[PDB]
Amino acid sequence: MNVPKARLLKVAELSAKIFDQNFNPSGIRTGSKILNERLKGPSVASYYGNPDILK
Amino acid sequence: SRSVWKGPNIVPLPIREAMTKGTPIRTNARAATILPQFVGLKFQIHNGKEYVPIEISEDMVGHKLGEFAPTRKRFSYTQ
Amino acid sequence: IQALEKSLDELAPLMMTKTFNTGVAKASVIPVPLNKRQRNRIAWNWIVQSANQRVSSDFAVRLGEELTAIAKGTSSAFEKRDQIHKTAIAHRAYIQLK
Amino acid sequence: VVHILGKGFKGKEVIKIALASKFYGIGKTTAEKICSKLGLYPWMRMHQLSEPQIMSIASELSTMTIEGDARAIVKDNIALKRKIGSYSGMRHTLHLPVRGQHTRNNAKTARKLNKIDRR
Amino acid sequence: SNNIKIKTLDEFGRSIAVGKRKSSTAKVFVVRGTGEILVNGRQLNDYFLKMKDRESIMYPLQVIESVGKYNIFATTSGGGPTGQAESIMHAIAKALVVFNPLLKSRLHKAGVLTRDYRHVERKK
Amino acid sequence: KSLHKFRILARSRYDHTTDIFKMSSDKFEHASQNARYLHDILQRLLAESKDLTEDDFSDVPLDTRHTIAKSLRKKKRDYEFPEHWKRPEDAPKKKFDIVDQLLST
Amino acid sequence: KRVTPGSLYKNWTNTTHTAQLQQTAVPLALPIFNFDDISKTLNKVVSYSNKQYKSLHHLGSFKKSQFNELFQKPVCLVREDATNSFLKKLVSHPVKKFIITGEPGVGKTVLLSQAHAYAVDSKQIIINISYPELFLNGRNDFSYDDDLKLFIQPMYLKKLIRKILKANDPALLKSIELSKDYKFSNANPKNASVKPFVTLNKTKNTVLDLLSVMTHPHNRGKLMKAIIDELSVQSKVPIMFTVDNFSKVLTTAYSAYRNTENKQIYSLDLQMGKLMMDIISGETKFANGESSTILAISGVDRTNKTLPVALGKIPVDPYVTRYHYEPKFVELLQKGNVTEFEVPKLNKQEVNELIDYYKQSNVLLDKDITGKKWENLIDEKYFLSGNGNPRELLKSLVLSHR
Amino acid sequence: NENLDFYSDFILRTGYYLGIPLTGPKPLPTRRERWTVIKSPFVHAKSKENFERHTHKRLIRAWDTNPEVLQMLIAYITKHSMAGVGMKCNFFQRSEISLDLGSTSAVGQKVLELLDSPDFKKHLEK
RNA sequence: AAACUCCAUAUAUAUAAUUUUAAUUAUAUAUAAUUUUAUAUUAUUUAUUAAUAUAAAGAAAGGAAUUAAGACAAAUCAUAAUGAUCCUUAUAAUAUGGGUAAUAGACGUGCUAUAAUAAAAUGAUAAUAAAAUUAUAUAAAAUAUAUUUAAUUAUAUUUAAUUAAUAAUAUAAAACAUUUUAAUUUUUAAUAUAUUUUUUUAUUAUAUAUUAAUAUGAAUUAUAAUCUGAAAUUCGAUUAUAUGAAA
Ligand SMILES: Nc1ncnc2c1ncn2[C@@H]1O[C@H](COP(=O)(O)OP(=O)(O)OP(=O)(O)O)[C@@H](O)[C@H]1O
Ligand SMILES: [K+]
Ligand SMILES: [K+]
Ligand SMILES: [K+]
Ligand SMILES: [K+]
Ligand SMILES: [K+]
Ligand SMILES: [K+]
Ligand SMILES: [K+]
Ligand SMILES: [K+]
Ligand SMILES: [K+]
Ligand SMILES: [Mg+2]
Ligand SMILES: [Mg+2]
Ligand SMILES: [Mg+2]
Ligand SMILES: [Mg+2]
Ligand SMILES: [Mg+2]
Ligand SMILES: [Mg+2]
Ligand SMILES: [Mg+2]
Ligand SMILES: [Mg+2]
Ligand SMILES: [Mg+2]
Ligand SMILES: [Mg+2]
Ligand SMILES: [Mg+2]
Ligand SMILES: [Mg+2]
Repeated sequence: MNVPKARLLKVAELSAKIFDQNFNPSGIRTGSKILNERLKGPSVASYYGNPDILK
Repeated sequence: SRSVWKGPNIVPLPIREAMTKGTPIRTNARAATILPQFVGLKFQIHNGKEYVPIEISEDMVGHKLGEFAPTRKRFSYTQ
Repeated sequence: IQALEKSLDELAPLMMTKTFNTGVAKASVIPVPLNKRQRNRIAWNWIVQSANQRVSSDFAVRLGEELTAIAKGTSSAFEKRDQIHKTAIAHRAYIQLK
Repeated sequence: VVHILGKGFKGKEVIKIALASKFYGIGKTTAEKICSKLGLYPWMRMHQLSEPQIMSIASELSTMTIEGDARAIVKDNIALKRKIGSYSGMRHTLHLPVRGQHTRNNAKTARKLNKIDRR
Repeated sequence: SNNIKIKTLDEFGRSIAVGKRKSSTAKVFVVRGTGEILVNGRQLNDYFLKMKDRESIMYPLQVIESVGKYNIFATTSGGGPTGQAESIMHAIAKALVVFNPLLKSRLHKAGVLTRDYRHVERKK
Repeated sequence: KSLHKFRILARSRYDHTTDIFKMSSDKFEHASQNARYLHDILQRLLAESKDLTEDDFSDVPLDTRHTIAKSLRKKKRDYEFPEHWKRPEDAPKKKFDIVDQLLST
Repeated sequence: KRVTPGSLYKNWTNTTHTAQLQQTAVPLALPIFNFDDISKTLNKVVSYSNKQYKSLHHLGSFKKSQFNELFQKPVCLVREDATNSFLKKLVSHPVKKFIITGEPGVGKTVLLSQAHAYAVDSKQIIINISYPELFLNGRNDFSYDDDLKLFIQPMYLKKLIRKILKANDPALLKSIELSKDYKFSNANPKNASVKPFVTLNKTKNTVLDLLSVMTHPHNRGKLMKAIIDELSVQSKVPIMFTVDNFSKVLTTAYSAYRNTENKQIYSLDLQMGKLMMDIISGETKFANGESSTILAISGVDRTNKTLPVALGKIPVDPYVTRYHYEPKFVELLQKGNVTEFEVPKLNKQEVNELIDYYKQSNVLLDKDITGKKWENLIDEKYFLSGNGNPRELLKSLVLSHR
Repeated sequence: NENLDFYSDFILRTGYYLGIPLTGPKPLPTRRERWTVIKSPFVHAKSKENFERHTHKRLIRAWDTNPEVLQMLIAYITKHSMAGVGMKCNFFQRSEISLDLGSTSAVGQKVLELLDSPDFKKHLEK
């Protein structure tokens, strides 16, 4: 808490760089969440079973 | 209430023809947000059965077209 | 504690008349004996009702005052006991004894 | 009894609570700021106030939107809804719920209070 | 053959017993001492705020009149204060029988050696 | 000094209590790819920690708030039997059994 | 009205404290507390002297929830590991700055009352702050003083100054002649309209005169600074400054008061907070070498890392939020070299003495006297009290009807 | 549990001959899943039937073994697996800090394509 | 049918290199009770007996499932499935919007409340649980804003660990302690007073109205912002300021 914010920001920025993380000090909404969400299409589209069944 | 940071709910509408010809805009997009450009233009807004004619004023900007085309009839009892 | 048990033993009625719906005719008011657990309930409810007429906001204080007055002889619930015992003495013949 | 801007207060009432209770438009947070601005300690009561301090409260209260002014803002916002013909305006005119509440049952409070000239 | 081996004090003179009540469990270490008790490393008055819970823990020692003759190191987990206090009570009673097996009958008669079976029942 | 800078830059990935630095990755589709990715990050973190020419972050103390939060979610049984309570003289003493003593000879 | 002159209308805790229920207690003849003859009273229950009772009542040494109403007057067990041990350190240690700790109800307040009793006997001037919450809860007036640059609290200061005057021997106060001339505004309703100010000349007036000055509320902060300065410059009489429930100060850095910007006022911006911490930190030095500063914590207050760090019991964690760690208080406490004295729990022999006194006071139930062996009772009550807690011992004896 | 325990016993026998120190099978907490249904097809929501499924778990640990021998164990026990038994294997490989040769998302690509299309470039023009 | 069972409980053995730790546990197997014995009393079909108590041994005190018959031609053709009969450019199929959310009265079932044996704050070396969930995810810590020293609450930024006896949802809550609490002049304040000092006593001021709605209650409503979604108008959730009904 007594650690100057400038010092703690330098650690955050360098740490984010090493760990390939997005450093957004301002907090602007960037949409990064949308880019990271998983694709659920394959699971959703198999709900009713494999269509290539022997008939 | 749509978050302000997302912007208006913009829908495809024929506004150019209504601004160069004065024709009414018939639409079912009741969710559409009345943008400041729409002011002065004439809209025919679906209510599920009919198309209600409404002209947009400056006190309607920000609201949505559906708000001005009631979908139900006033209730009455067989007293 | 000894004061509480003495007060409960003096205030609780020994017997109480109860109406039994025996027969299509009018019910009978027959005196019935009470056990110690049933006697304590009757006397405690009288104490609580008397306590809740006092001025203190705290129930513990009102209860404490009520219990102190009863341990010192003064209580309005002794009238209730006398009226329950009078009724039973009147209906002494209604008892069955078999 | 202490009188501030016509409102009457019992002497024992705490100032920060009394102000948010009798004055339309002033709540708990707003009342605390007024007392902090006038140097009144958090739990000071009305009977303690002097006449110079009673006048200071009235001055600060007269530089705010309260009572009629605050009530007029609500009445004018409701009137605008009716003027533009919005669905919400009709609900106010019909004395019906304006926030999506069901009407098959209940809806008693909306029937008593919902009106263009809302109190 | 039988499945019971005589219980005896351990290398440090301690009698170890486990007790259960509701969802709570307690493992106590009883040794000869002067009446010192520790519950999960904390003072009895700190861990158990209710005096009735403290009185429950002391009852088995009060039956054999040995409240000042033993040191108890009780460890308890699960359930609430009542389950833990009575689980410790049950475990102390079972641990006291090793010091004098002639007092088991008195402990059984007081009811401290009977495992309380009552638990929350899903409504049926 | 480099060990301190390493621990500061790891942030939530370092547990001071256990001294363990743990990082996982499932970003790629194959485990081999993910293994290389973690290895490459490890080399990058070590290089920065061993380059104290500009900043060593010695003024910055280690932050353990993440570890404290984790500890509050696990039950800690950190109490042991008092040593001054032990009574070794009350333990049972092995008895003399002639049969077992005679069966061994 | 529903309330009559003698009706018990308050809650239970206030009724027991205020209803004068000790009147029916039986008078017992106990030895008197005297540290100079502790050998004759060690490990025995003693009453205080008549001179000590008068001073300790004016200081607020006796508090509610101490079962004082069970006995004719409050009594204390002179303990070897708590009372005798602490008082010997107070007479020998050169710094004489202590903070009394221990588990809730262990007897920290009673120990402070025994230190007040010692000071009364040993001709010392006692300044006690019994309940610091009274100047931090925002329930009395406050004003900003430009000359002091502090928020003064006139209502509280008036009560505190009277306590210092009524609790201490007038002779000691009269001995301290004033070192400077002082002028204050006159608020005495007799000559206030005739004399604009009251002057206190040096070498003529004493600190007793200074403690009797009736001034306007806005000049009462300057009267508290003069009193403390006069008592800290004189070397004749030792000054014992005490604060009970000091944990409240350590855990309430920001008072309930708000400035003109609706910002809560830091406790060190109040004169009471600044004065208290100036004496503890050592900024305000007392000329007499027997002056002491005894602080005591209370279990009714929340705990955090402030006090443990100040006492050296745990390492400093810099990332602890300010609401759980106040580094400024730690600096002040460590600058004053405050040392901890942990009040130990009672041993079984001390429990025996207390229960033997309770039997003679007729406070024990009939279930603990008839049909129970004395040794069994002591063992049971030592177990049910947590192995020594005095407060849990009393509750097990007089407040456990199950 | 029956096939689970039998198969676990077989793994221990396979490991012994392969020279693999093995511990277990350690029983892990059984997971219980529950479903409550209404017995009637249409109405009568007052009579409800209970159903459950228990997942039985066992942990077998391998120690002080070379990777190649460990793979032989997994291959053999896979070849002779029992019905209705599943198997997860966590392998732990101790390595050196620095190694030799080591040990773009679809959405991001489409965003770049979309931001270059005329429907977007026509606005980005400054 | 009952029992024999299964669960719970007690105990024993096995398993865990006791850092997947809860060994005070996990879960496989086995054992145990439908308890047993002695004595006195009262009844008996009086004997090798029941009801009772007393003593002794014991951890032992609770549950589930367990099938046959018939009826209401009771519900369901709207979980799906069958006959008959009807529609086949429409009674089938798709899209956009609307409705299922309407409102006089009435009924069922709930929630919140109408204050002092009860509500509100605060409690960081962190009082004390169980059962569940996390690959169509659970989201830590930190930072920023509301917003104030900080905490708290909400959201944003960022996305650590864990696909799990490992990490996360999640420091359970009540309890308990302290403080506060309208009606209540049972209060507060100014002086003086005390051997009740967080307090007592005295004298002044502290309101009027008032069978009544407060610092109880939180319906209704204004404005601003936020969350999910392609979309929140009919018709969603949350927050802030203000509003503060009935009871
Ligand atoms: N030496 C003693 N002789 C007699 N009674 C004592 C003694 N010490 C403590 N007590 C009693 O124990 C109880 C608690 O005492 P005290 O109030 O001093 O404790 P405390 O630790 O200061 O409490 P808290 O943590 O609440 O501030 C009281 O009833 C007190 O009278
Ligand atoms: K208001
Ligand atoms: K509706
Ligand atoms: K209804
Ligand atoms: K373990
Ligand atoms: K709809
Ligand atoms: K309430
Ligand atoms: K929990
Ligand atoms: K009201
Ligand atoms: K909407
Ligand atoms: Mg990750
Ligand atoms: Mg947290
Ligand atoms: Mg104290
Ligand atoms: Mg039908
Ligand atoms: Mg419906
Ligand atoms: Mg905890
Ligand atoms: Mg967080
Ligand atoms: Mg976990
Ligand atoms: Mg907690
Ligand atoms: Mg609470
Ligand atoms: Mg309220
Ligand atoms: Mg009414």
